[PDB]
Amino acid sequence: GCCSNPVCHLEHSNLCGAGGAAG
Repeated sequence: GCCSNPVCHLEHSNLCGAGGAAG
């Protein structure tokens, strides 16, 4: 989803982490 995107992943760093919502 959004987490798979570097920009979103950076912002949602604590939200997605390194496993949660792998897309």
